[PDB]
Amino acid sequence: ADNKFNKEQQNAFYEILHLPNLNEEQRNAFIQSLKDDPSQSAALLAAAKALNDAQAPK
Repeated sequence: ADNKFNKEQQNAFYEILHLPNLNEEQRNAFIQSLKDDPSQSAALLAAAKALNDAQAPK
């Protein structure tokens, strides 16, 4: 990763990609949005994590 995702961007990408409670649609949407804009990777990460926690099976 270097041309699209530098470091934290790629990390956020993987984190979202590997969120256990994040369903296909959500994850793919966040991943697509991050693929489109790696700059707001942190925003998308927090959003996706919030979603992942929101859908945390309890």
